[PDB]
Amino acid sequence: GFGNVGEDDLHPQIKKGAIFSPEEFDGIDKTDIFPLKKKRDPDSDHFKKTGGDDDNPFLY
Amino acid sequence: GFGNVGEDDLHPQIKKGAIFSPEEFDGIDKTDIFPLKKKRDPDSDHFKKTGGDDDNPFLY
Amino acid sequence: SSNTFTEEGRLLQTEYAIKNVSKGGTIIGLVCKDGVILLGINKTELLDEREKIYKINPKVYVSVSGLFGDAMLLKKYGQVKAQDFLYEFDYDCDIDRICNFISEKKQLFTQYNSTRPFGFSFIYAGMKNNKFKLCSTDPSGTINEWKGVCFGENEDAINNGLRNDFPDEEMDMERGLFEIFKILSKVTECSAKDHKKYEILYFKNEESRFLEFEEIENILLRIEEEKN
Amino acid sequence: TTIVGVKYKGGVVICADTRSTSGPIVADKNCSKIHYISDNIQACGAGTSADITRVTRKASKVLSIFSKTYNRLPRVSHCVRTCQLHLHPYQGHISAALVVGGVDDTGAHLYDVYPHGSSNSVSYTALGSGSLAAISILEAGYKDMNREEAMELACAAIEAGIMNDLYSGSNIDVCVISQEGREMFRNYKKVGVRNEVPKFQYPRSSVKILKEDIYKYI
Amino acid sequence: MESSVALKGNDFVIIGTDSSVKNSYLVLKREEDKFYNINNKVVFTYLGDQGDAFRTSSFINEKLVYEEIQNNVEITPKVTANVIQKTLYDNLRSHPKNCYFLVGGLSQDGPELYSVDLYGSLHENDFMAVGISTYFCYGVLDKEYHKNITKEDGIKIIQKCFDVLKQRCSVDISNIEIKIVSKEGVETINKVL
Amino acid sequence: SIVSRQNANTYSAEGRLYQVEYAMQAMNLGTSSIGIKTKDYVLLASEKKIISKLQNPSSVKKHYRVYDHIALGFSGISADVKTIVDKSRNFAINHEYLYDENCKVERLLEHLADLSLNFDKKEADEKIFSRPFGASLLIIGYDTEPRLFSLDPSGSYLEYHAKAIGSGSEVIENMLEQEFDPNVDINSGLKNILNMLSKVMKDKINNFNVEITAITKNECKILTPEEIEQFLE
Amino acid sequence: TTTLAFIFQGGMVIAVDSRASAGSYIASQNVHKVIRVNKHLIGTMAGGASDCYFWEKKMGLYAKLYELKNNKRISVSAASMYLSNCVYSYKGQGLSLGSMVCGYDGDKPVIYYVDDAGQRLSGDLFSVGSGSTIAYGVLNESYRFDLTKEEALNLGKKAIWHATHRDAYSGGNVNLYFMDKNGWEHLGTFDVDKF
Amino acid sequence: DISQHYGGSLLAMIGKSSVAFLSDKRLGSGPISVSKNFTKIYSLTPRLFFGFTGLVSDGEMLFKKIRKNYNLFVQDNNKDMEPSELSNMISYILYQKRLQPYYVAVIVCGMTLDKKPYASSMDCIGAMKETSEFVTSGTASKNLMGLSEALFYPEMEDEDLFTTSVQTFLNSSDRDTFGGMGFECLLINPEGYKRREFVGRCD
Amino acid sequence: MFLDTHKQLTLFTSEGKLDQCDNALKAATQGSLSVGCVSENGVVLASLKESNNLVILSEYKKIYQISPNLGITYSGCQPDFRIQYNLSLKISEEYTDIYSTNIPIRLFVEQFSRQIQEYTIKKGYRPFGTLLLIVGDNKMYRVDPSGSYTSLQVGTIGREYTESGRLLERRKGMLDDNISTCVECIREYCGRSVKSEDIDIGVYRGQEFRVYSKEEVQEVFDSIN
Amino acid sequence: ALGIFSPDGRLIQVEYAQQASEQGSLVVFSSDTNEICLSIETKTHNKMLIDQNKLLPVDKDLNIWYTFSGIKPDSYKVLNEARLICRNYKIKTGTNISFDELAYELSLYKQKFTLDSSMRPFGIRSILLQVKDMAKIYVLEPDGNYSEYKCGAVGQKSVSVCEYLEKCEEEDIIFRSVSGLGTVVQSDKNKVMSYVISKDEIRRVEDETVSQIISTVSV
Amino acid sequence: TTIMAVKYADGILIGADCRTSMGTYVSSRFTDKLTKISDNIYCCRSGSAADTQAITQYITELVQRSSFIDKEIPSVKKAAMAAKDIIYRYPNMLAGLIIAGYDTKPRIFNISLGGTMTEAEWQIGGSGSAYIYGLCDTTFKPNMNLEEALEFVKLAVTCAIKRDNASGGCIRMASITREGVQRFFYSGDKILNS
Repeated sequence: GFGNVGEDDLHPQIKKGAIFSPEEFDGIDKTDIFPLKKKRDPDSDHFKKTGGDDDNPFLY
Repeated sequence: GFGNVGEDDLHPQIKKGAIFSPEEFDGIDKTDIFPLKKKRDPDSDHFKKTGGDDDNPFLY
Repeated sequence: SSNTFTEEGRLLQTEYAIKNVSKGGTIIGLVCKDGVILLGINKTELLDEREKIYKINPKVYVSVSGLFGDAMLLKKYGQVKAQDFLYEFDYDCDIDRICNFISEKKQLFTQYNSTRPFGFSFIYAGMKNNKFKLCSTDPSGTINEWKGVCFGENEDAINNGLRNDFPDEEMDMERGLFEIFKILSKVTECSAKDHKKYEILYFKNEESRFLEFEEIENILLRIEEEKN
Repeated sequence: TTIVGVKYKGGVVICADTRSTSGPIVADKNCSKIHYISDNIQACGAGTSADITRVTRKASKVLSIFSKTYNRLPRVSHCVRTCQLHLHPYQGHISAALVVGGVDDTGAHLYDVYPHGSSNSVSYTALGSGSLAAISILEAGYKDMNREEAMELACAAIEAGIMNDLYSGSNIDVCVISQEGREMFRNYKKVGVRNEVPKFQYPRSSVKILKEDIYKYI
Repeated sequence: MESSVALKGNDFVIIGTDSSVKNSYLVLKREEDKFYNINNKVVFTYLGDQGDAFRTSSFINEKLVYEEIQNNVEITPKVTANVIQKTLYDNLRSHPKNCYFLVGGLSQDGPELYSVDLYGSLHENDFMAVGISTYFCYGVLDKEYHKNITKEDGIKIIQKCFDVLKQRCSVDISNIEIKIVSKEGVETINKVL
Repeated sequence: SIVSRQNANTYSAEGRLYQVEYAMQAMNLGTSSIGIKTKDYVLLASEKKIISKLQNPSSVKKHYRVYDHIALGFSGISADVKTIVDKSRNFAINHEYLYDENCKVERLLEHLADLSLNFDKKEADEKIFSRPFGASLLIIGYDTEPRLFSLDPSGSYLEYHAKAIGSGSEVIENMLEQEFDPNVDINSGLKNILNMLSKVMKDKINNFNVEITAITKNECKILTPEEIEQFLE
Repeated sequence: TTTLAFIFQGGMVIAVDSRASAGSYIASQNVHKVIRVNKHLIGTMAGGASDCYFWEKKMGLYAKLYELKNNKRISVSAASMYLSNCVYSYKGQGLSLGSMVCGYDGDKPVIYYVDDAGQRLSGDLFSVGSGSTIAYGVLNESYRFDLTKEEALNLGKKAIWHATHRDAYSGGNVNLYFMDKNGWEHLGTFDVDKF
Repeated sequence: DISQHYGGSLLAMIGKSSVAFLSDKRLGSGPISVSKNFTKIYSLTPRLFFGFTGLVSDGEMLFKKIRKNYNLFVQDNNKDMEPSELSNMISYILYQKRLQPYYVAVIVCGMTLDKKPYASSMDCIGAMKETSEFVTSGTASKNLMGLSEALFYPEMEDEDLFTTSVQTFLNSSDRDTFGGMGFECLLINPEGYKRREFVGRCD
Repeated sequence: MFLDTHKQLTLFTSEGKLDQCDNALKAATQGSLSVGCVSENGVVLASLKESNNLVILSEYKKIYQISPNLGITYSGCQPDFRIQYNLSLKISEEYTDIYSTNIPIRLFVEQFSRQIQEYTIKKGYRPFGTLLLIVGDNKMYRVDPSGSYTSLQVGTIGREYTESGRLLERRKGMLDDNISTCVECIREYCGRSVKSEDIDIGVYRGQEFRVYSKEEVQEVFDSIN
Repeated sequence: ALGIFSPDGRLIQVEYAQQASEQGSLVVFSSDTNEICLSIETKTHNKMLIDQNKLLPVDKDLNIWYTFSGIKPDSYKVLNEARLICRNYKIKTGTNISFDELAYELSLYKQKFTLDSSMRPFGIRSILLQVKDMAKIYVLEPDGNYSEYKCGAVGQKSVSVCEYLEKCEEEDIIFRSVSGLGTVVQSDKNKVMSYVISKDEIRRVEDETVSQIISTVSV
Repeated sequence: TTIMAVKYADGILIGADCRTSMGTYVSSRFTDKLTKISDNIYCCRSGSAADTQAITQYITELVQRSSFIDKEIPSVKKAAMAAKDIIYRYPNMLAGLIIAGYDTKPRIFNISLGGTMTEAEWQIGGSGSAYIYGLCDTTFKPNMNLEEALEFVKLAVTCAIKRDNASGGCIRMASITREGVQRFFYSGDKILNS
């Protein structure tokens, strides 16, 4: 809840600094393929399996 | 892979016994309501949501 | 025949490769007080590129005589192995290590039944224990250290001359090259002319430098002075 | 980072912005996002910058060997097939989406290639962040065109991406591949004009040197 | 976790490591020799997972001996350290060794002291403090170390660092092995703190 | 190579493989050795090939222990027998690993026979060489009975009550019809074997040019020069 | 399990507990936790019975093959190194194994503690198993290098008995061994109930 | 996390006929500064330099790999390597580990064979960008980039370039926790280079 | 015995020279005449291509491009040259992948020579029966089946290498004039009246190597007459 | 043919390798308890050629020394494999390799190429020698045979020196070896140098005493 | 996505929608989902765009290879079997195809998601097929003419386009017959504006 703000500034670590930092709320030049968050390629368009039984797979 | 067999036998624990137990393959008097593994009441038989976009919920 | 002993205990292919080496352009080496002379004789005339003497490390240079393709293959191999040594231990290897690389590969090729020996010989100029050294590798893979040596055309004559008429005197590298040219002229008068095909390296472990035609003719001025 | 490709009657127009970003920080103000594949094929890309260059370089190598060996102008379908066969085995871990366009014996073709190895012949597309802004212009303004109208529509499409996307750039690169050949327009437009500010200068005395070793190049 | 402190002065290098072998809850042994003397000019100590540490140390010692005898390689702290770095790096991304080293000795350029950490990172410095000593002993080393320390002063500084560890660190340390490498050879000192 | 493999595998118009026929000549070119098997002991006596007296007599030993209560004597090309001994030791170790017991000697003989002619194989651990081994072996051991086996380079083996191998093999064989009776004690039989060895061996028999291995239910004894002297005198 | 091995002036003492359990159920009470590989080399298995027994019998074959090759007894250092390498090849695969390879290299006793992590330590006193901590306490109080043979054996016999008295995963018979320059001798299979 | 374990940052500014290459001399072990004298800039020649930020072991092994390749190339060629060629080769070396990339960022600085300044940078997998003005790397890359964009102007003289780059690097390190305290500036020019070491904050 | 695939087909003779390599050189020297002429401002490469079959001379080429700056032509066995051309294209593309620049002629020739010399030591393999002229970077290299290479100012490979090099040697100079010279001499060397179809020309000038089209070759002939 | 029997029953190629191993400069050695002495024939009448030391250490800690006779290039390979065997054995087992085990493994390595169709047998007689607890000298034949030697000689004329050495009256090993080498060498054409291998120490014997010893046999 | 194949009198008729969704965004709205395997074999792809393209690129060359190896018109059965092995041998590849063609008789093969191959008289696939199973069941008629089947496909795909968000655009149709393949086009404006 309190966010452990300052743990790194409080302990020797044998990044929680004393002041809360922005966006607390990789080494590759990636950029994005679409403005949509995770989308990269067309959606998998097929009728998707639902129902049946997953916790009793072998009781056909 | 090896299963850590005998770790509790080999270390003081500061239940992997010496011989392999069949369990590797609660205190309440509980019986099964149906033979099915983990089902005990009628399935929720509505029309289930699929597709759309759960990655970008707010891009209505 | 391939790489197999004969009834006399001889590897015929290795001996024929050593014979082939004698057909190559003449190359000479000499250890002096302050460095090592590496000398090569090209059949053609070319100054835009050096063909008889090459570099392996800042510490090692090599002369070449024999099959040019095999010689360049193993030159590249030795350079790659020297760079691998530098990668491993973070410092350049001495003459002995390059000799060992090339000798190991050559011996492997004179021991494998389904391959032929490398038909070329190297002379390695370098240093070890702060003293200049001059090694050599035959097609057989044997490593020979020398005060002076010659391979290629007229190798027997120049080698016999080095053994017989050399002053046996520790001397500056300039005097060494002077004596080398004198013996070359003595055993063959073709060395008193046509020096545009010569490559001379004044190997010093850090300050190695090549000699140009003006230096060669300036040296020959001494022979002009003395012979008359 | 908006990319745009437009196909017209006898060629393709491939436009792109000149910005590269790493987080919320602009890394390259005038990056060139159009990669050479052949005299008659060009490829843009969105995603991992290293993957775009290397995937488009593999296509360039395979298409250069093909044209040098068989002495015929490479096909656009050959470029896309090479990219697909390379991207698919990696399951998209090589994150490269391309807009491959070119003109060959069969005419002008424009393809969208996605990181997982799928391709799609197209008439107009946009890629990267800002493609939605670009595709809106392409949807409204696209028709049967010549290179003049196609150039304007594609540049208007990129402009929309630049103006409305945070991660889209400042300049517009353009390349037209037609039956008459390829022509390039680097920094074709400069919509993202910067302000002119004086050059600040420190005093030489503002810095102190402790030790200085001087080395000579030879 | 396993602590080692080393410092170098003029024409001598001090390496001090705790001789106790221990795990989370138990001290298996209290006097273990964690040094390798490849040749009397170079001494390196291995730390971390004992199973990985001793195995890598043995491989490195035998490789250095082989390279010295066969290839006439010059064994110096830099060459030894580069071999450590290559051995650790090769396995880093396939079979990482959970061990780190501290190589010291004399070369033609004078005393050298190298630290090869868990990831194979090699760096030279005037004094080193690996393990927990990285968090406790660097202040003491900064306060006390100076270029012209004598060998006895170096031993005393090592003792002070390991005394800081004795007094403040929660983990128990009782024995330290100090091996001083100098032109006189290698001198071994055993102290119970 | 295919050509060399074919050269190994070529049959003669008489049948028997050419390489086996040549290994038959090879196995004869060695020093003599006698193996005697009786109801309670098996002996193996071999003449040492001391090329020069400067050669260390103890270092030219000719009997190899392949396992507990199995010993191997040989004649012919000595270089080959090193690989055979190593392979036999591996086989015995593997047999104990699988079954926790000392292998029947005939089991080792069958394993070696299987390996012998597999030289045409490309895989490395299920063949002896790329050719027949130029040695003839007298393998003795104790499993439940004193066992004497002879493995020849053709890959075949036979259990014997008595056999001699080496350059003096035929003479000792023609002598065995008279000088051998399985009913005598270990000491008398050992004296007989030593006499038979002396009757064909190059130089005068003594305790330093002779090596004796006697395997019994109680011990796999190898006699030292003192015991060989006690039996010679 | 609780195992114990240590060195004293007169020789070396080894003691184990001989219980084997599968969770709460005690599967066996007469398991032999000592592998005799030769008259001067034994190994005290601890941990996964099948794992330690297999590699110890695989190490016992390497010692046997080494003896045939060199006509000479294998050293403890090489025997334990062979065992250490075998388990190390399976490091990180969950293999659980801890053992002491005890023996004499001629006139010198040495105990090598080996475990599944590839560790290999030579020492004068080791205790391995769940009850090792209890054994360490009893030994620390009374263990001395100057013990007489009878004192050392009783210390090892008593130290294992205490560990069994207080640990759940041990308490079969107290198998006791004494290894000297002339070899080991099985000194008893004492039942902990009859002390 | 692994890059900021060792910390450190690089800055390369291009003037006219000169390029300034700056790095901090701190080696980290997390919060603790293990050494105050760790140079992250390597010199193949007086005209070819490059520094690494990220895992230090990766940087050192990449340096040895780059030196191997460069020495072989120089032996195989009649001419020295162009800094553009060196950067392209480094990018190729980085991308051969695409599935297990080095955790480093590379800046390559030097003088072209026609004696013009050159600088470039690339990410973990060789995404290389040639720069005409300046390029930064490491923990303080954000502060360095901002202050360089604020202060850099084209064609600055060698000494003005030195002072401006030094000021930017000092002020960017002062706002970076792992920014180091010891600093090194290689002032590179067609006649060679000058290794200048200066100091800033002492904490 | 049947053919031994493991046999070493290249060996030293008792005269201290490779037997099969000289036969490969003989095979290469029997090929169609092809010449190269270095100039003070460029390099000219020309190759006579015979039409003993119904070959489409417009489509059939004798000079090939390795890279934007390198060109190549051969005398000897056509299939061996095609394999060597595949190999050299691989070399050039690998260098361009690594360094991103066009491969310098010397490095290319060294790597190419090593890779073709590997066949003088490979078991069950004969050396390539092709002589190669490589033009680029204001240089010219002739590569021998042995894998030995030599830089040349004026070179020749093919059957007419006994006479063809004369005018090249004696009239080296301006590139354009040198093109006229080295295309004029070839008439005396071809077995029939040389049409522009029967000759193929490639010229390195400035930065890149370009193979003249049949129209350019026609123009080069018109320039003479 | 390689790895095959001849119609006579001979391994022809192995015997050719033996003969090649004979055609080499003669090495003569003689050992007594706690010491070994051996001498090498050298061809250094040619002064430009620098003699190469023919006694090379296999392991300095174990004090194992190596020398050979025959094809010199093969000597480098065999010595490298000997050093590798020592180092690999110490890595695998954590203990120093025993001299007999090293000899066995080196002879097995030599035998490897004798069983190979693709490879040519090593044409070198190699000598392993050690003085740590007692003097032991192993002579490894090119075919893989090996056995300890009290004293002997290897090379072109090994038979004559072996006959001279056999059952001799003298017991001074320096005299033994030096005189044995002196019986055949062409003095001033091929000269003699000798070393004394002692307990973890090595020394050259100097040429004057060698000359005054061989004066008795080469005159 | 809505794809369907119906076998009518002496022919095969396949219909599909054009929309290529990406989350809520239509990545493209002119995608051709009727992938030609050969001049007489067409397949409708459903599943991963990359994987289904990979399969159809491969079986495209397999049907030709076997077609010329035995000198016969490419076989729909061999194309379907060839697809089934790849879809089965490689579970990581999420692919399901309707392969319909005309070698000697019209035939429809449905390779389900896990490699389950079934011959069918009519088949539907894609996300939008879920909403027209009742419509196709009640409205299908054996041995339709071209006009009847064209209306049947037109009605079914239209009602899938309305309800399914991943299905949209014009209805691409292709009728494979013994005399060849001819494409059709039901413009989306007629569908949407209706």
